[PDB]
Amino acid sequence: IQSGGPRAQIGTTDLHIKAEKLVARFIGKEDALVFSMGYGTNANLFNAFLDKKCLVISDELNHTSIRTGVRLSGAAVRTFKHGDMVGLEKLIREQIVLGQPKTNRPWKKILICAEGLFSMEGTLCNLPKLVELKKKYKCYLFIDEAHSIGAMGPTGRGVCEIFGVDPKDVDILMGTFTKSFGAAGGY
Amino acid sequence: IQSGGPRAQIGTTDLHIKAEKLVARFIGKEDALVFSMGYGTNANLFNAFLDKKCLVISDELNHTSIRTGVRLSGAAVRTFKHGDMVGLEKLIREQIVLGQPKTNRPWKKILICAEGLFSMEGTLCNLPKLVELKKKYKCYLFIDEAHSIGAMGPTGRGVCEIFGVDPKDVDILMGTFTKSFGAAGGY
Repeated sequence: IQSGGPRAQIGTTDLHIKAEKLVARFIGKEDALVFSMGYGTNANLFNAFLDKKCLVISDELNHTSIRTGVRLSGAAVRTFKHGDMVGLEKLIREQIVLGQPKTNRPWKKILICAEGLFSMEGTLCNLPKLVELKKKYKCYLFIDEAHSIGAMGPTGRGVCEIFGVDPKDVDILMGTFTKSFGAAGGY
Repeated sequence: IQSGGPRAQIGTTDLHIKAEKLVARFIGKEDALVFSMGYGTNANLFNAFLDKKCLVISDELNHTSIRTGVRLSGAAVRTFKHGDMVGLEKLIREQIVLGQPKTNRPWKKILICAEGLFSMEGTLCNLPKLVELKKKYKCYLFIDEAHSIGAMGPTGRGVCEIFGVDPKDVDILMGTFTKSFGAAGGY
């Protein structure tokens, strides 16, 4: 029942490796990591791969852990109305034109954050249109499938399964094992 | 009395080489070229080494050939009042901050044009302050010594001789042999 220490020091066993491989095969991607807490995953991801010269466009109904993780990095944040795509496209165009505040230099990077299924409304995310917009304007995509994975789709694969979207157009996928798997952790 | 053709085809003799070496040694620089007309020199230089994403700050009393050469390239142009240095520094700072028009991207290059001696006023150019500003803000300098070379300085070397400025802080020097040498051409 006991672990040694962090993963990078002594904490890795073969069970972790098997779990990572099996998750990566299940989702449809090439590789994956597993953590011991979902809140921590969201809180410490954007810190690692973002900065204060990049912009984040997040939905207005996103979970608290995404907001904490984005806040701890430094990037500029703008929000768009829930389930409104013309506004999203308008905002993308305007923010590309304007540039960084106080300098108007080009944005170094733009990331769009969303959720598979918003669990206070019961609605979905317009994944096809999000993929179209990200391919047209060269943005990036991040999807949080906490309530979607395991419980939706013909075979239980999530929103990519639902919309027939190829799980390769989405740059980063994350989820948790807490909801529909009867366990703890994240990936 | 006849020449073959252009310099790049058959037109070069050893006399041209001797003249170029002797001019370069006289001025104090490392190399030089000689042309058959001064107006043409000014008209066809900036075309070669500039573009439409660069800015030029020229004095308001500059000769017509400089204006034609700058016009034929495409670069943005701004002028400052004659013999006013606080205005020049203010303009430099403002134009660095603002950036390109309609895009506000950084200026790719900034060039400052001036004349050794303005031959309608009889005044000089504040060369020390120009060198200070170009070294402080990382601009470039271009000096047109048509009336200065040969006729001013303790030994006839121009405005660099007059102000004791080292003829290395000035990126490009040009002049003519028409005024004080009793000949035709430019360098």
